[PDB]
Amino acid sequence: QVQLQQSGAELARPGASVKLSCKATGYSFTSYWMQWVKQRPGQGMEWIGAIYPGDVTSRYTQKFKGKATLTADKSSSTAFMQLRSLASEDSAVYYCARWSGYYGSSSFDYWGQGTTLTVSS
Amino acid sequence: QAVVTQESALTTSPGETVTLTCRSSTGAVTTSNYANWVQEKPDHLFTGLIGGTNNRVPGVPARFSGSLIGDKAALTITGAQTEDEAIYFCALWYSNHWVFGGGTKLTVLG
Amino acid sequence: SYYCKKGVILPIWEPQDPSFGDKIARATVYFVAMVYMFLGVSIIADRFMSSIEVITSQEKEITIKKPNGETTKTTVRIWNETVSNLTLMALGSSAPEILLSVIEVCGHNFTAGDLGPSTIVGSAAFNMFIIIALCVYVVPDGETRKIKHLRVFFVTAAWSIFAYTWLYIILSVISPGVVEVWEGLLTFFFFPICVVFAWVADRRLLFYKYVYKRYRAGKQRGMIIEHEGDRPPVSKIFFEQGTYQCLENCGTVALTIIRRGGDLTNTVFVDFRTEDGTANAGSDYEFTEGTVVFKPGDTQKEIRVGIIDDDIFEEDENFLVHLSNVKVSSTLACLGSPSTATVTIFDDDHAGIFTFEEPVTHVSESIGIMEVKVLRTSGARGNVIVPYKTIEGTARGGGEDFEDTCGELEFQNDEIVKTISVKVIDDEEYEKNKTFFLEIGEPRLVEMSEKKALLLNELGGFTITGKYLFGQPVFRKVHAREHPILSTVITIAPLTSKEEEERRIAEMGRPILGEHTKLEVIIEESYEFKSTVDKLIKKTNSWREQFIEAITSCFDYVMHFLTVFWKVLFAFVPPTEYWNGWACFIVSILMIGLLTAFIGDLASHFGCTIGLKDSVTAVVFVALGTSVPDTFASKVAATQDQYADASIGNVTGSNAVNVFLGIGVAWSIAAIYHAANGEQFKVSPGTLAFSVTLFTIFAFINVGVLLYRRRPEIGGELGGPRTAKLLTSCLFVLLWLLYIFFSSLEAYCHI
Ligand SMILES: CCOc1ccc(Oc2ccc(OCc3cc(F)ccc3F)cc2)c(N)c1
Ligand SMILES: [Ca+2]
Ligand SMILES: [Ca+2]
Ligand SMILES: [Ca+2]
Ligand SMILES: [Ca+2]
Ligand SMILES: [Ca+2]
Ligand SMILES: [Ca+2]
Ligand code: NA
Ligand code: NA
Ligand code: NA
Repeated sequence: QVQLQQSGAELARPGASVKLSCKATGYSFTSYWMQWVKQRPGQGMEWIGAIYPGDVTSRYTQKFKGKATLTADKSSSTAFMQLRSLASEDSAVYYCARWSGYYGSSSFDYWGQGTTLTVSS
Repeated sequence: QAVVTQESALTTSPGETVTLTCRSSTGAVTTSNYANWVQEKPDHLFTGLIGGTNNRVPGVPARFSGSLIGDKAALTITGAQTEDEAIYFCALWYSNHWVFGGGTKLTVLG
Repeated sequence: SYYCKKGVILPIWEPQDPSFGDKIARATVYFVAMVYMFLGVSIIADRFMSSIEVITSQEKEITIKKPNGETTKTTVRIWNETVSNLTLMALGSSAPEILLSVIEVCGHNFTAGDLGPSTIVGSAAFNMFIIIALCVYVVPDGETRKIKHLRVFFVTAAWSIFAYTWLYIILSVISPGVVEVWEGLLTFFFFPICVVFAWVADRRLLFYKYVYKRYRAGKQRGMIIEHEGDRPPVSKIFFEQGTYQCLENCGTVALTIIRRGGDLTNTVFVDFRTEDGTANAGSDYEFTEGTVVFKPGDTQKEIRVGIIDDDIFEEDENFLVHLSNVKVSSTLACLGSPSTATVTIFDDDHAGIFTFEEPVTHVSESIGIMEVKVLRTSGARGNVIVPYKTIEGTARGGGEDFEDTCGELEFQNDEIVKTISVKVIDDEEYEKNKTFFLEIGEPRLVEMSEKKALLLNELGGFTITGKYLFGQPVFRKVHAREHPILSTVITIAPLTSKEEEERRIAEMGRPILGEHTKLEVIIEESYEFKSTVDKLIKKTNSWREQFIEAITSCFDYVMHFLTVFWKVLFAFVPPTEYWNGWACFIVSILMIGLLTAFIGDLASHFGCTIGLKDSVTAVVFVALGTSVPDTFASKVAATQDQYADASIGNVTGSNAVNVFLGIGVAWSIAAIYHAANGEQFKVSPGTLAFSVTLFTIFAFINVGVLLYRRRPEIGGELGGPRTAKLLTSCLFVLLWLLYIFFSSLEAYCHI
């Protein structure tokens, strides 16, 4: 009964910063990796990064290295992704996915319901 | 920097078999690309189906299989149901990042 | 004395003390009858031991697959060679000594007799010296047998020697000349200590489940013995090279300036100075300035530039070293070519690339522990945690075909290999093809310097470690499973776009996975077991078979007609297949009890006919005759095995159970019986006192020589070089001849 529950729809002004949460329940949070993935309509999906909350180890793509910051709160079993210097391209839907840490298994086991972020004025 | 390419859509009837293709820009898809197939149902319901080009997630129906055909990864659905109408994405593991495919809008007539 | 007491079974030959010719006539009858009984006991004790072998062996059904439709079905028995199984086989062959002492006490109205205690102490000398000497020699020339388990050998051999020392204690030290009730029981209760230690040693001291298994054919029809094995023109000044190469950890790079041409008998002055290229001064190399003086008759001078080591990954970088201001004291010397050298620094701070050696590996089910190497490639910097797990394939293993294992491998700094131990369950299958998988996960760099944590942008919690690396304090990442003081932890946590480039290269050196991240392990059947079963099937109603086998080359005829009476008589013993070896066990121990009742009488009347003492006739004759079952058990294990544990341990196991059950039970029954009458149980200590001390003195020499043959010049306890092989055998036979000769004289008061 693994469930990843995310925050609600959010609207932010351009040039601001925003924090997105994904609370994981039903499994050992600190022993599993968390994938963060971005979806835009007509642009497929882009893999933002991954975080291991046990050591707070991180993986990112070069494009999202400065743009996204992945943190963890293992006391409340939550993973956070913070976007800074928001622009028009950032209006998207963001997902968190469980990964066991092994590449032979699926890297995107259980997904969150998705949090939509709108950057407009 | 690589671009993963899929067919725009696939159209089948219930009970038939369909094959979905994952092509890599840099060359031939290998076992070091760890081809993942995930499924998007309507209203943003995402499910991870296959990882590691062969391994199938527990709880996924047995009709979904992953394989390597020629120089490209492939998802084979044998006896496709009407509930399998979805959008299927393929993720390929390069040296330090995941690249996702365009997504095949697989539709099953009903 | 010449007067003979009436035995348990045999009547007194009368009249007593008849003549001198009649003593020769009577003693010949008693000696030949006693030797014929010793021949009979060895036959029945062999069958008694084989029944014990079947009781303690698991029965397996072997399917033999064939290309044709018909596949034959065969049933075999596997007898595990453990200390607990071998202490029962050492118990089985010691039944003649154990039963003779009990029968002699109870048969003769619970009075201590000389024959029983002396044949137990005298058996120890024959076992410890003669049997071990024979086991040294039977090993083929050029082959050695070494005691692999030396901790077990020390504990067991001390306990067997203490058994004969403790026998002296109760007769001479504590209430001398009398055996008390608690003395008799405490002697008996040392026997369970032997049993529990055997069970403990198999579980924890030996780890018998996880050793490499070897299989040999047993002496029975379908028995297979499984044991442990070994797991398989003016002068000019210019640089020598013009481009120099170095690693980052070199410390200093060597540059050779050369003055050539002109006249050497002169003084030349040249300045040098480093200039930044891709590598920057103070961060990648030490800034260096100086002036080089060329003496008269001097041509080349070496200069050294310091290379600053660190922990961070970098690409290949270079810096420039120039020459300028050529001068001559008191034109003559000029600046030649090449006037500038380029030193290129090769970094070596990649955290590693982890992979398996091969993608598919084949192991046999008898491997015990399999070790899978995980390699670290192209860099070994920092501490890296590599998770791993086992995945079930065809081999459904949760203890069935293997034991599930998972964890994390921690590669230390500059460590390039680590192993994974997976426990493979041995099932004795004739044909097997099972598959399971072993996979390694994403590696994580858990330990690094502080400046590397800035460049990797690590946002976790770090505890400062006492270790130092490249002159900087070393920080270690806090995991969630660890609970620190929380004051110990440190959170290390507009860039100029040159520092941003510095971070990007630094992340190129983080640990990653290699070519083979998944291992497919194919468990297969043992070649040794498969060949062993193939040996059986080539050469392999059971009541009828024993009688046909009883009656069947001139030397063979002599042995056949000698033992034909015994073989036909012992063919009425039930076949071992009935009642899972217990039908043979009950009848065999009854017949052993019957034939050692006769041996006790035949040896008793033989001694008093010619005046020989019961102490002497037990040590020389009865002790040798009842250890014939022990000699063949040790001899087979000496040759057929790979180590000397089973061969020597049978000698040690026999010696312990001889005292603890043979004397412990017999003197417990006698002491309790006299205590019920309010009377003491008196055993004369003088005869047994000198025998047991002579044994222990001679036993330490035997144990000392066995430990001395562990040197590489000899190589092992058994076998070894032929010239040392005879000297060890002749010494131990000499110790036995010295023992039985000195003990005979002390019996007759000749000191
Ligand atoms: C304080 C304990 O006293 C004891 C004294 C003697 C005892 O008898 C034996 C002892 C060792 C034996 O073989 C040793 C051996 C065999 C082998 F195949 C593999 C590894 C081994 F180490 C056999 C009999 C016992 N059991 C207890
Ligand atoms: Ca006493
Ligand atoms: Ca450097
Ligand atoms: Ca540098
Ligand atoms: Ca470096
Ligand atoms: Ca270095
Ligand atoms: Ca076994
Ligand atoms: Na014995
Ligand atoms: Na014996
Ligand atoms: Na004996």
